[PDB]
Amino acid sequence: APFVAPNVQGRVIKESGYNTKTFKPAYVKPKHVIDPNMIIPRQPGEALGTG
Amino acid sequence: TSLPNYLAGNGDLGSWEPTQIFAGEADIVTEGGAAGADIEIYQVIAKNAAGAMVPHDPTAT
Repeated sequence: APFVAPNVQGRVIKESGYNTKTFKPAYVKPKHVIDPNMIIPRQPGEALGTG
Repeated sequence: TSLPNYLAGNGDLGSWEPTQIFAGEADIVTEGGAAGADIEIYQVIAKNAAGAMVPHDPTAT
């Protein structure tokens, strides 16, 4: 705080302000198609000969 | 500072006077600034070519 001889008026002190930030999200769309070509052949845990 | 006085004499302690400075009701506006010479109490001040507070003196070049 400023030093002032006790006759004179005084000193005035400045101040500060604000800031802002904004954001927007991004959009994600993965997918799969399923044929009969993917369903039919053998999933690995299945016995030989007859599925 | 050491020995006391045993003699007889008189002396004064001082003489106060007031110092009245204001005489009216205008606003009283101040700012502090940097000086550039020796300045007494309640001396009228000017400003030299650089902005320093030189005490007032007419008849100057």
